Amino acid sequence: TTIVALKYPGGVVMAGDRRSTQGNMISGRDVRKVYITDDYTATGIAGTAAVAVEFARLYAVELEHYEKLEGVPLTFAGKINRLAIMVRGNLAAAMQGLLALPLLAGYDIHASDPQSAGRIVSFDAAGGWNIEEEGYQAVGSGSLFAKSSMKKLYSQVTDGDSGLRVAVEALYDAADDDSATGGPDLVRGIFPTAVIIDADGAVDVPESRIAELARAIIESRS
Amino acid sequence: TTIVALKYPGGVVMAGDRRSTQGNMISGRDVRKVYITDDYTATGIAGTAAVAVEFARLYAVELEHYEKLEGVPLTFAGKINRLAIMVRGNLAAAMQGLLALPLLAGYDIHASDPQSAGRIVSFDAAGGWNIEEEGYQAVGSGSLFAKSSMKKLYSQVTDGDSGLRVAVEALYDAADDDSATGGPDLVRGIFPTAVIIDADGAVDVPESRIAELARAIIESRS
Amino acid sequence: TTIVALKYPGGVVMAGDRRSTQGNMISGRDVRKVYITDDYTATGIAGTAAVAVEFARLYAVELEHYEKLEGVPLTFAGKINRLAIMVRGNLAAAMQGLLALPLLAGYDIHASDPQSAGRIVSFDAAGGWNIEEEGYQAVGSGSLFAKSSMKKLYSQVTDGDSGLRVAVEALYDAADDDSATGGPDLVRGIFPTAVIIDADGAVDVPESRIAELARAIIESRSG
Amino acid sequence: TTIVALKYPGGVVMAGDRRSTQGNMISGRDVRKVYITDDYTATGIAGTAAVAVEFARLYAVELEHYEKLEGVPLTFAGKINRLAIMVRGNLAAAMQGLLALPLLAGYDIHASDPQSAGRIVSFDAAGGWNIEEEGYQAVGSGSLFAKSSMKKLYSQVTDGDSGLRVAVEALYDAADDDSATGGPDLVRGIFPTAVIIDADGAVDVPESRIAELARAIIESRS
Amino acid sequence: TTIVALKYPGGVVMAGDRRSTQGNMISGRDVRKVYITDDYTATGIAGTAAVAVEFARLYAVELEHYEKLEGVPLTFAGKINRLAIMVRGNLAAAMQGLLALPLLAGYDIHASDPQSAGRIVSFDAAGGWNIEEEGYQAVGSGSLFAKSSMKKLYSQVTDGDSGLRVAVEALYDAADDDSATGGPDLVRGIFPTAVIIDADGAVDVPESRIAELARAIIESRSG
Amino acid sequence: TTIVALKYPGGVVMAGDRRSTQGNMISGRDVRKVYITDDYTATGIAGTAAVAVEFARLYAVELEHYEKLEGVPLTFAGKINRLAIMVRGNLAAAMQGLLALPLLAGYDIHASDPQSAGRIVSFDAAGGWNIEEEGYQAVGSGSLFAKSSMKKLYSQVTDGDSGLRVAVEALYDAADDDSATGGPDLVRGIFPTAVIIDADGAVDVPESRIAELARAIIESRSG
Amino acid sequence: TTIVALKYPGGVVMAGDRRSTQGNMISGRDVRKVYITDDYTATGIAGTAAVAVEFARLYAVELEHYEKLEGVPLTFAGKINRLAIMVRGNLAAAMQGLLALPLLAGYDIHASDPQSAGRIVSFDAAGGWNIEEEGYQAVGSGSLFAKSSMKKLYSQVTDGDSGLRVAVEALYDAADDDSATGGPDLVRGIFPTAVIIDADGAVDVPESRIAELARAIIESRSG
Ligand SMILES: Cc1cc(C(=O)N[C@@H](CC(=O)N2CCC[C@@H]2c2ccccc2)C(=O)N[C@@H](C)C(=O)NCc2ccc(F)cc2F)no1
Ligand SMILES: Cc1cc(C(=O)N[C@@H](CC(=O)N2CCC[C@@H]2c2ccccc2)C(=O)N[C@@H](C)C(=O)NCc2ccc(F)cc2F)no1
Ligand SMILES: Cc1cc(C(=O)N[C@@H](CC(=O)N2CCC[C@@H]2c2ccccc2)C(=O)N[C@@H](C)C(=O)NCc2ccc(F)cc2F)no1
Ligand SMILES: Cc1cc(C(=O)N[C@@H](CC(=O)N2CCC[C@@H]2c2ccccc2)C(=O)N[C@@H](C)C(=O)NCc2ccc(F)cc2F)no1
Ligand SMILES: Cc1cc(C(=O)N[C@@H](CC(=O)N2CCC[C@@H]2c2ccccc2)C(=O)N[C@@H](C)C(=O)NCc2ccc(F)cc2F)no1
Ligand SMILES: Cc1cc(C(=O)N[C@@H](CC(=O)N2CCC[C@@H]2c2ccccc2)C(=O)N[C@@H](C)C(=O)NCc2ccc(F)cc2F)no1
Ligand SMILES: Cc1cc(C(=O)N[C@@H](CC(=O)N2CCC[C@@H]2c2ccccc2)C(=O)N[C@@H](C)C(=O)NCc2ccc(F)cc2F)no1
Repeated sequence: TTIVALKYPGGVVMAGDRRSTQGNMISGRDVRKVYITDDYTATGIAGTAAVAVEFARLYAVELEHYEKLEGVPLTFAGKINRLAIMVRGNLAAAMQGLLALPLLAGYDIHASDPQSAGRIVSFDAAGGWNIEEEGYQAVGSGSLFAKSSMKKLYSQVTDGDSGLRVAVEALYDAADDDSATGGPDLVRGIFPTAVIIDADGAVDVPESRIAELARAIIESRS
Repeated sequence: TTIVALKYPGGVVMAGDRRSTQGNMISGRDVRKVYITDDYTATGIAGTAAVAVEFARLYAVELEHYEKLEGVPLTFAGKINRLAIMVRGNLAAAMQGLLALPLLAGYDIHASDPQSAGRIVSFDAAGGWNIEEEGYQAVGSGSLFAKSSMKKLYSQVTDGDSGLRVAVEALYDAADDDSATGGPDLVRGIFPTAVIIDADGAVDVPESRIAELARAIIESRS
Repeated sequence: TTIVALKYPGGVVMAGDRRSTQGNMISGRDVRKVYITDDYTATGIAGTAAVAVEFARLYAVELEHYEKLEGVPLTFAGKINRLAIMVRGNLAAAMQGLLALPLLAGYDIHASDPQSAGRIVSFDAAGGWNIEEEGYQAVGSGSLFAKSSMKKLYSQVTDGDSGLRVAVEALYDAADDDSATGGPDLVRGIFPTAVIIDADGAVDVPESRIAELARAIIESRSG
Repeated sequence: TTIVALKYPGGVVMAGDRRSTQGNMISGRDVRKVYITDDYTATGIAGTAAVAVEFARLYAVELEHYEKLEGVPLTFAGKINRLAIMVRGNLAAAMQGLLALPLLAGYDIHASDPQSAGRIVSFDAAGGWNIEEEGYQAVGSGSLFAKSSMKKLYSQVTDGDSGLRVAVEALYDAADDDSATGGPDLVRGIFPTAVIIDADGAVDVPESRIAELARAIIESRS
Repeated sequence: TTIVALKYPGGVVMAGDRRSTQGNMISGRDVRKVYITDDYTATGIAGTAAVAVEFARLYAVELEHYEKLEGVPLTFAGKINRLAIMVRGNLAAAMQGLLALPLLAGYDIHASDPQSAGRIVSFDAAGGWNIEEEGYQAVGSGSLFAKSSMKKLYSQVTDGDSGLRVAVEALYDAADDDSATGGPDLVRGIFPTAVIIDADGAVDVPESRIAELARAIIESRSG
Repeated sequence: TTIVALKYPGGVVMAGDRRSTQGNMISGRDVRKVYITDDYTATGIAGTAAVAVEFARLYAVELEHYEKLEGVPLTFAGKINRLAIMVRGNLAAAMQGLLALPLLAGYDIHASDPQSAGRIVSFDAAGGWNIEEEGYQAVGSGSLFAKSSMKKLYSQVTDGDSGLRVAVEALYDAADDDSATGGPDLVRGIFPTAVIIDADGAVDVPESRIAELARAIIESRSG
Repeated sequence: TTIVALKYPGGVVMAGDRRSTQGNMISGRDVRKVYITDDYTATGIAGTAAVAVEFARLYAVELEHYEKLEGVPLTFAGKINRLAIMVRGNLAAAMQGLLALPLLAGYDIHASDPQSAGRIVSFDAAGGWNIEEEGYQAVGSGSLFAKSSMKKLYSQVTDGDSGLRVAVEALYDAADDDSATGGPDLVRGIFPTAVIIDADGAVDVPESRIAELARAIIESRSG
């Protein structure tokens, strides 16, 4: 797997590949790893599939639960803390092979500067969290290739569309070097998934635009 | 890795993919896994790369050594036996992680019926060898996918071209279901390799013909 | 074992072999591995016989339990989640050898398009689930053979007859390459079991129809 | 450690960092890890220092040895083979923690096309060897970062000088993300070492040029 | 990691590096390891990032919890005891790999001599605690280089400014000899953090001040 | 560590070194290992620092807790038994490396002959206690050097001053032959600590007196 | 153990402590760990005493053997290589607990200018070797403290005499922080041993000069 998240002026973007493996064997081609966990938050998990899906579902439920009980959504800090506590809860099973690392991306409606209200948070198997203050981050077996690619491409990010394009390119490179990360499949028409978040909330990026960006990248490297 | 071999009327064809992994990481994209070990025999190996290459080189040198010392090539049974012995000798190292299994294709100039003078021989880690009588065979992490593909496609083989087609398509299904087997790279222009052997000997199938076949398959499945 | 399931226009079909082994020894020849778990869903399980039987029985009981307590049947998603939870619960035992993997085929009466209301769902030992969007799937020791077979035959599936044919042939290829999957036994008259599900519910396939299909496949492979 | 090597029109360049560690403790600041192993080849090793130095010294002795015994140097293929044999010979010790991997950069005086006479060969612990066709390569605890950096920077290589700059930058990104690879030390004035090889032979790149390049990179990233 | 702390006439200073690692890979560049845990104390922690952050957070919360429950803050000895107990509770996890050792700096308002009211306390994995009576201490993978450095520099501490400088130079030596401690980053403008505590309380040292001291130290080492 | 305790006419003296180590590394130069546990008893502990300090503190709290609850202090036998029970209760952790052995010195106000009212009780890891009838005892890694020294020097004890001297010399020999026991540090003016108990209770011995005794021993061995 | 060596303008100096241990027990007070292995080189070994002494003896014999056989002494690089090969050869015993690590200090009579002909080479258990270009190095249980001490004191090295002072003070700091390295023993009159090498060869430093320096260092730390 590879999940990528990067900040652009006024919002944030997260993308994920579609591949699922059992050792060397390909067990899935269209798995959706990026979830809209609330109006201003998207979560993307890598690792054991059962644990990842459970993480996304339970997490979303917990946030909305607090929102309905208290009539107000948690602060972003509280969201980070809840996610980390959940990851720490699974540490023993993670030692037994059921490991799942999430990557958090959101838009903080209470931050001071609305242009820099975008947020990207990494986690580790111990439940330690770190807010990324350098614009992008990745997680999964291709996360280093995606981070080194974004390190070079990030200067092209000036708005939503350029940020989305750099995210899809970083997923392209991750898949280029990591056999556990699926690239674009032109035969079947399956492309990475994406969520973008700004002042109006978190929305699913349409498949078509991601496909145009992918084909452009492909034709550019030929 | 996936290596395939199949018999067509009056000849045999062997083809292999180009991928090399270190776990999940792609360590090579243009590897050659099918070596012409002599004028009438080709060998394709799956497993530890350092071991497979040594297998091919040493095997070729042994067959030619016998030829030059005794003025005549080994009978096909002799070639089989020497390869089996070489594999058996590597069993200890193979248990300690350095495993490599070969597949042998050949054209027996001493067969009665030149129509079925093709030969396909498969091997196991303990030196066991079996002459395949059902037409085709495969070795490597994708070999089950490729064999089950050739089970459905083999009835279409009536000559070298259809055999090459079924071979490339079998490698395609392999890459499709196994991340350790590489599919055709249309961006970089890299395709599987193929050796074809008939009465005029063993010869390397040129890249452009395999590329044509691969593009046909890709266009058909869209 | 091999269980296969596949979608066809307006329905789903699932079939399973009849073999039971203790290592190399054959301990059963007529096992029923595919169960009608409710009016619109079948479950086929591969693994330790005892755990597979218990799974099917407890699962059917659970769905009907909810239905009677609440007056309405669970959504298909609910059914998935429930089977996955039950598999997750058995993980510790699975680590010690009491392993069972199910496969779920069903018709969703609440789907928008009635012709694509078929559903195929696969699971792993950790309770992960995936809704299969390529129309066919399989589980058990023969599942790779059966899947690579259906990968070539699936273009022939245009109705329930064709889908049943493809499914029986996939079980045949599985039995052909995997010794823990039993092929048709013409001497004893024992053939794989199968269920078909569509808008009118889920029905067992009479043994004689599977017999006809098995004889067709055999004679085809013969000449 | 990180060792990089890339091809440019008419030659090859190799560069390595200067860091030696004992776990977390920095035990070395000016280690030379890239050696001119003969008039047309340089080797750079990562891993256990004792083994690395042993490899460089002994390998050089073996090449020159053959040359004096036989009046002519080994073919590049022979050099590759000898280095792979050495590495395989160290495999048991490597299994016991005495691991060391070489990277080979050469210029083949017997190549047909003088522009594409550059050679880069990577190795694994089993003695497997692979000639790199895609232009660059690296080895060591930072090789992944350096390779992903060169993936984006390689299109700037048009002569020896731009290739050297790209190499030094790749080492810079390695040091950036990998604590076992040392960056430029402006306080002590210690910089990566580099060897450059073309038709006129292999020569050490003078430290001053690497200092200039490193400072250009540093200023650029400020 | 390297956390240092030292006493000067009238107060105490504590400073920490910014690096985060996962084996050899650098995973963090701006990590805050030194926290103001109450108006007159600062805890810095080395070890597993998760455990460290939870230690600082829970410790601060506990101190304020006592303060608000009983109307008065804990005695410094009480604070030491609470932190020691927290460290001891984590011992099993620590042996399992989730190790975290704190270092505690403080200014005791209830001490006899305000000029010597500064306090430095070090801890071990079993929860043992020692009040340092030689003026400086350090925790982490570069703590020994830091302490040996402060042994030679400490006679230059006569006030808060000299103390801050010596602390930053000790972290400099630590990063100089420890790949796991991060030295000043002049390209990104990231420097160690520091807290200073006197009778007016505990304040964060502004980044610009640490940057000035770092630049001065680096110029010194260059010439 | 080395703690020593010896009886003199009408009282008892206990003294301990000041060193703390982690393997070979010195982690403490001024550690106090001899605690006044009540007006008529001092305890000195060897082993893991955190356990030693916890023992001393908890034991004092227990003795005073009883004294306040029942209006009267425990008899000396009672104090022995509580210390022994505390030690036994730690035997599992001691098995896993949290090992700490105390050494008790006291003055039994209820004894008939005030000349022999001094008491010295040694313990082992399983809770065993033994009242020492021969007048001196020691505990720790230097304990054998200290006991063999006092075997030769004890006949010179006729009052508190000679007893104190012999205790300091015992510790001096211990430090001389045991690296985990700290000799006197004349560069820093740190010397072993001593508690003395007679009918007027237990008091800390001023550092000055121990210092003069130490210097007298050092010169007496310089020539 | 702690061995130090540093370059001074015109030569090199090596100094070694005198302690021997068996666990915490001090087994030796007068060990000589720094050997004149030939006219221009000294070797100081840390580790198992039998292995270290064997190393010094056999290495000296080997050098002189070559010298008498070929009429000319080995190049300094050759000396390095022979020592490294010896260490590498003992690696297996070293892993069974018979570990010994040498430090080599020499004067290369073939260097261009004689003011920088000093050489300091360190080694590891695998036979790796490194010519130190920063002026100083130490090996042993106290080498970290000694190195971080010389890091600060090395600017004071301007000739052989100041070199010896800094070497002895590095050893003093090592003994201050490491119980396995022995400090100066003023009662018994035992001090570290030292060799100095210049163009006139290698010479043992007379005990009286080492004692002078030691007393100066002590009377400086104390006041
Ligand atoms: C224990 C244990 C582990 C596994 C295992 O490896 N299970 C695989 C998954 C798998 O084979 N099956 C088959 C049936 C359903 C389940 C699936 C669920 C969802 C999607 C695709 C498949 C896995 O977890 N593989 C890992 C390596 C993986 O590919 N993870 C990708 C992933 C990331 C995030 C996410 F939300 C979902 C994902 F699948 N099985 O038992
Ligand atoms: C022990 C040990 C094993 C390995 C290891 O995993 N070594 C990898 C190979 C690898 O990373 N490198 C990098 C430098 C050279 C070597 C390479 C050689 C030839 C071609 C491409 C690369 C492997 O053996 N991977 C296996 C799983 C593989 O991919 N094998 C494919 C293969 C089959 C036949 C053949 F002839 C060549 C092949 F690469 N390393 O140490
Ligand atoms: C522990 C342990 C496991 C076993 C074991 O391997 N027990 C065998 C089964 C077996 O020998 N006997 C004999 C009498 C009853 C029992 C049976 C039950 C039901 C049906 C046919 C037989 C098994 O579990 N074999 C596995 C490998 C198998 O063949 N499983 C096929 C299967 C799948 C699903 C299902 F519902 C029923 C099945 F038999 N014994 O102890
Ligand atoms: C067994 C065993 C292993 C080690 C060990 O970790 N030994 C370290 C090296 C080390 O501490 N010392 C100190 C004295 C000489 C030796 C050194 C050699 C050469 C240069 C600088 C120092 C190592 O090998 N570390 C590895 C991880 C390393 O840093 N490798 C970088 C490197 C690559 C190629 C090369 F030629 C030289 C190198 F140092 N020691 O015993
Ligand atoms: C089990 C297990 C261990 C680890 C692990 O090694 N986790 C690393 C930390 C890490 O890679 N990540 C990535 C995202 C979150 C987490 C992070 C949190 C906060 C700040 C920066 C990062 C660690 O713990 N490394 C240790 C060795 C370390 O670097 N410790 C320095 C440190 C000290 C105090 C402190 F408060 C925070 C620190 F990072 N993960 O699972
Ligand atoms: C598990 C585990 C063990 C240790 C460990 O060995 N911890 C050391 C002590 C140590 O390094 N530190 C560092 C700061 C706090 C703590 C300290 C506490 C109190 C006084 C001085 C230091 C120890 O216990 N060493 C033992 C071998 C020792 O020297 N014990 C002497 C001693 C006896 C009685 C007593 F009351 C205090 C003592 F220090 N740590 O985690
Ligand atoms: C196995 C095994 C190990 C040991 C062991 O611990 N052997 C001790 C040495 C020891 O107790 N004795 C007593 C009589 C002779 C022998 C001695 C030799 C020479 C000088 C002084 C004593 C050691 O090796 N201790 C180590 C930890 C040590 O202290 N090493 C310091 C040292 C370095 C270099 C050198 F040349 C001599 C030294 F003593 N014995 O068997």
